[PDB]
Amino acid sequence: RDNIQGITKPAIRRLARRGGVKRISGLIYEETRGVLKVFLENVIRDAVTYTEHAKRKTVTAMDVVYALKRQGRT
Amino acid sequence: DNIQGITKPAIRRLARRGGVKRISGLIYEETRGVLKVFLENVIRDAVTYTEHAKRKTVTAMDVVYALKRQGR
Amino acid sequence: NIQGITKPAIRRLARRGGVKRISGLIYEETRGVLKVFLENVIRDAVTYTEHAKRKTVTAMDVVYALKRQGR
Amino acid sequence: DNIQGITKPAIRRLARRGGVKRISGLIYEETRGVLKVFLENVIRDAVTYTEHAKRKTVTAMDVVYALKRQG
Amino acid sequence: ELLIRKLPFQRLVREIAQDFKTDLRFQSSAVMALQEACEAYLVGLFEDTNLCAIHAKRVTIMPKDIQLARRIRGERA
Amino acid sequence: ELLIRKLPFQRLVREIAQDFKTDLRFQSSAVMALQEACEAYLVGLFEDTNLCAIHAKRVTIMPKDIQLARRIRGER
Amino acid sequence: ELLIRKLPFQRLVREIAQDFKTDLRFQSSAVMALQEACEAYLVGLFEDTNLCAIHAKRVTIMPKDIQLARRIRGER
Amino acid sequence: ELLIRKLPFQRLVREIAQDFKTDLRFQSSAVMALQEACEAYLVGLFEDTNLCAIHAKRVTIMPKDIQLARRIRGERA
DNA sequence: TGACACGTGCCTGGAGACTAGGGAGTAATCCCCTTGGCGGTTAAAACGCGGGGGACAGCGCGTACGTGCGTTTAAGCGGTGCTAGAGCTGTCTACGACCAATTGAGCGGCCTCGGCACCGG
DNA sequence: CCGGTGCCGAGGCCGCTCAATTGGTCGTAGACAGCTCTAGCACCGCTTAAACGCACGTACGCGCTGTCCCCCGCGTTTTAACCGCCAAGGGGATTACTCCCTAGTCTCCAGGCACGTGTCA
Repeated sequence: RDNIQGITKPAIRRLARRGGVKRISGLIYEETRGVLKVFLENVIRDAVTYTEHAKRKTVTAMDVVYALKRQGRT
Repeated sequence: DNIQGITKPAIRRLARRGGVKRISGLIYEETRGVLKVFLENVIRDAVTYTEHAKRKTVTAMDVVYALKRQGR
Repeated sequence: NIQGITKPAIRRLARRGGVKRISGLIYEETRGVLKVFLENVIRDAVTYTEHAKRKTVTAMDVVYALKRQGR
Repeated sequence: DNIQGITKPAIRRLARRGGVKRISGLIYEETRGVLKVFLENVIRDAVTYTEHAKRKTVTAMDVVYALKRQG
Repeated sequence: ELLIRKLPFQRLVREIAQDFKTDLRFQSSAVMALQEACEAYLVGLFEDTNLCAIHAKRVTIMPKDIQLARRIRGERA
Repeated sequence: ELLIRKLPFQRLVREIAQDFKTDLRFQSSAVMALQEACEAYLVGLFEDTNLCAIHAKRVTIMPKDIQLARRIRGER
Repeated sequence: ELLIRKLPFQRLVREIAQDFKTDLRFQSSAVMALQEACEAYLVGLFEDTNLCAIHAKRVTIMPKDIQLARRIRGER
Repeated sequence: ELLIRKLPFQRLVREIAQDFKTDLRFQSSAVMALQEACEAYLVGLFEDTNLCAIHAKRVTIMPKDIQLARRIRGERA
């Protein structure tokens, strides 16, 4: 199967419960996954750019923090 | 300011190279604004690369990465 | 003062924004919102002026101030 | 001829949704040509992706990847 | 254009500034910049409020819609 | 939704595909995906052509306007 | 504690990275940092969607709520 | 050869850089790289503005031409 | 080996195409004030060379430090099936609230002048 | 050691949108069955959080090398600004055209869906 299916339904439900959501339509889960997938892709793309500038083969914690820092935080 | 160093004959020369035969007086201020914005964006990214490498001298590679990451 | 932002002016802005029907209580609400916005922006503008100590606010200073308030 | 199945009123409706008030008669042939070129290019890439994967069934992901990589 | 009238806007700007601080000088090109920015901000806010109103199966925009827009933008409200 | 009929579009897409490769089949959601993308592309192009037309004195859009829009976009 | 598992999340992150650049090794504190940021983002998105839902006369969240929240946020 | 002088360009570049972080020193090949890229961008923009002007049955370029070119290209204006 | 995909077929109501039509946008033309283009010229910012000097980029190299596969398990979280029960909604009655339209007006703006504040040439 | 601009304050004729008013139409608040679908409970399952063994690629810090960027002297030097004469041109108004949106009538086919047949990972 696909890796996107590894973020299971009960995990997203738990996140929503912590977010104060009481009832969830069945179609929310697939919708949430798409939004999440886009976010991760974008962030990691920047992270690898930083890695290449340092001429390294190991993505470091600092690479990720800078990527997150640069993309608009709101 | 230093934005005024982009003189009128220089912008005219760029326009001549671009095939422009006649140029309105208002072009110059418009061109300057566009140019300034471009510079700001690129340099902002350039300095970010410089800071990541913990160096104090902006390198040619910093600029190339900034330019690459700023699409047309 | 705040009453100089008249009801038909706010209506015109809303028409340009695509609004077809407008509740009567919006106008007073909008005025309050506007006042808060103005106060905040001007506070920063004067801060920049004092840092320069020129005591005359430069038009370019305000544009940068306005830009940084927005983003 | 299958290009003629994209009827004039359908393109007009798309253009109406695009906010145009008046439409020249010569647009239709021009629009058809542009559409044909677009389709050819996209499908050409889609099949290319399919062949690289050594598959015989074009999948939804192949098209999505083709569209993404074509801007 | 669709701009607010200069003199009442200027009077408000001078009045509010007088409350923030005393004896400051404000030039003409400074106020027009502030006014363009203010009207652009208000028009955009009215666009989003309208989108929230239409979302609520209504046609008339309400004050509570504006308050939602300011809440979701992350502004102190 | 979609602004072009399903069956004639499918017939056209399969015909064009036949020249690239022989004996291929397409899924339904794949064709629906292509149509959303195609219609979005054409509507946006029609938006920009209209903007170019409005820039000119004529309110009516012309074939030469589309070619300018596509040239300025960098497609050709 | 984290509300999303570690190993499936890591596998997804590594899969996506494989397409941008081959032969890459991550770091543990890097993936945990990325995961904290991602989960914080989703929790926040879930707050606003819920706020949009409560705004509406309904009581449950809907797909249109997520899409409304993201347009007004200015992300899409 | 370059159509814009190095030193006024360099001074402007340093001024903008000075607001992000102080005490930064620039490299020669870095400024020349920025200048080649900048002039190439402007020359191309001048081509597109001119193409829009000629399209409009005019002879000279207008401010509205620059603003139109940037919107159709995909920049924010 | 099994569930999705392709080729035929009935029938209707929504959709496509042609023709009569007419007026409003499009196209050619002219004046005219507006405004870039060339030229003369001089003075003020610039380019290249070298002293001269040191913070700093880049390379060599040693180390340990986390990276990754591998193996055991086990139990806690995840998928599936049945269920009682909470939840979305269209039009019902009807109620008020903004939209349309008319008028006197008072502040918005232009034309003009006396006068103060101040960093700067 | 004075100054030029720019705002402050005032006076003034015009002038048009705004507050006030009345007439009017439609939209939202509540519900209630019609119909829906979702969390909870019980069974069964499977895979990962751990966890050292094992082998190890390399990130990072210290030291050596050089190296080039900064600052000033400089001089000559080359071109940018200001202004007047010259001529190219954008635009509003006038006049003539033609074709594209409305609308009616004739025609036409896309899909539910039902059936049958086929295939590749």
